[PDB]
Amino acid sequence: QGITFSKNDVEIIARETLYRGFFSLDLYRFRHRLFNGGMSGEITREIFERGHAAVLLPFDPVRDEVVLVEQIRIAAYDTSESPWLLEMVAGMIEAGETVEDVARREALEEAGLEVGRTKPILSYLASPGGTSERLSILVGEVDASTAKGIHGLAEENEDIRVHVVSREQAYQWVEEGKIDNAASVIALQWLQLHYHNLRNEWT
Amino acid sequence: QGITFSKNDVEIIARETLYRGFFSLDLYRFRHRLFNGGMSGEITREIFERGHAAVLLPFDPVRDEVVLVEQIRIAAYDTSESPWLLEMVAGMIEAGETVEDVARREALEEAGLEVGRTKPILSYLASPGGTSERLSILVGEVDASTAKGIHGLAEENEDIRVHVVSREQAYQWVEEGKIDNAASVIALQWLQLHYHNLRNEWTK
Ligand SMILES: Nc1ncnc2c1ncn2[C@@H]1O[C@H](COP(=O)(O)OP(=O)(O)OC[C@H]2O[C@H](O)[C@H](O)[C@@H]2O)[C@@H](O)[C@H]1O
Ligand SMILES: Nc1ncnc2c1ncn2[C@@H]1O[C@H](COP(=O)(O)OP(=O)(O)OC[C@H]2O[C@H](O)[C@H](O)[C@@H]2O)[C@@H](O)[C@H]1O
Ligand SMILES: [Mg+2]
Ligand SMILES: [Mg+2]
Ligand SMILES: [Mg+2]
Ligand SMILES: [Mg+2]
Repeated sequence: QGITFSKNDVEIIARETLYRGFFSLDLYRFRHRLFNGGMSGEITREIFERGHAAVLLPFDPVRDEVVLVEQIRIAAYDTSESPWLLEMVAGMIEAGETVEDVARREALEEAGLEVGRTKPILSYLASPGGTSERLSILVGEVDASTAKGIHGLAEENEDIRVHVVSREQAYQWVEEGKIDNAASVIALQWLQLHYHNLRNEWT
Repeated sequence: QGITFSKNDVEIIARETLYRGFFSLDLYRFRHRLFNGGMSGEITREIFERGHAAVLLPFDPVRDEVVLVEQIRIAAYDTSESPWLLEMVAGMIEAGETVEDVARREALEEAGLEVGRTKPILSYLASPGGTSERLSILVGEVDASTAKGIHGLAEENEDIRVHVVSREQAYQWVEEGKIDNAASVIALQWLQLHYHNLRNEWTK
């Protein structure tokens, strides 16, 4: 039957900026209905506010190939063998921009790729106990033979290497833990569940 | 093939805690190798530090059912129709605890569930451009006929309702966007790809 309560059932009293820099950390102060029939007291939660993202799975349906991008993610350092990760094309959505416009711009800047047809995959909350970030994933039709080399915007300290693999190879890398960031895991699991119909639609 | 550079190829010059409360915001300052050769200059990144988590997908292989937990996640408010989400059992890992230890404890606290066997699913970085958080997912064998009621630790303002649905319904809710938090999407997509073998393994 689904969830129990709606926005009618919670009041955000205030939000307090705990840190303001490139990103923000806010204290949300709120009350909400309880499953037992009552109202909570005032609850506070620290929430990391960093905007929202567009993610592109670049899929070549003729060749059954996936384009990955490699770059350092320093936050991965403490729990990973290397901070260089294999990821999906992705970037932050600015005010007034569409998910698909960001995906196309990032595909060109990060992988030198033009994108043909697109379809939505899924839009997800990265970690909603502590961050508001939502990421909207699209699959985009590409010619993987045009995906190669070193990209990224140097002026933003963005250094990116393109890798092309077969779809099955990419999914094996997920199973083995060689690809282990949420956006790429979600996109490539979706692709494993939908590739037959998608290849038929696009060929 | 695979990735190009290792930990030897980056120098973390310093870290600085910019805010500390329940969680922390750290500034990492570092230099790293470039693909075309040479080292970068000094780069700084703001990183949300909140520790790491264990996640449990409660699956009943006899009934082909999943147990979901519902609770408010106020951070979902601004981009969702409701901040109450349908999710996996999950909790933070404290020092010296294993993923499995935490998953089993949270299954009891959050859903009243005893867990039989467990198997690893995947361990993932939630959003590694801006947070260090890693979540390690297990699938856990449960009797979904025992899953009911309101749970959570009230001392922590944790109010949780249990829901039981078919695997197929849970997956359709992923496809429809009714379940849209990363841990649940990853776990339920994994289940959709592996359930036939898993049910055979656990009903022998
Ligand atoms: N943002 C916060 N600010 C302050 N206190 C908090 C916060 N989050 C939790 N607490 C306190 O800590 C207690 C337990 O936190 P719980 O509410 O069970 O969140 P989890 O443990 O399932 O989060 C685990 C994962 O799933 C989620 O998606 C997260 O994003 C993680 O990825 C609460 O009772 C609070 O008092
Ligand atoms: N933590 C940071 N601190 C400071 N500056 C930053 C930080 N992160 C990025 N910049 C600056 O912002 C610029 C690019 O940041 P964006 O638009 O987010 O690119 P992306 O791919 O990183 O984020 C998209 C998500 O896609 C994937 O799914 C991951 O989850 C990613 O987070 C860089 O020039 C940096 O200088
Ligand atoms: Mg990017
Ligand atoms: Mg970019
Ligand atoms: Mg929890
Ligand atoms: Mg808990």
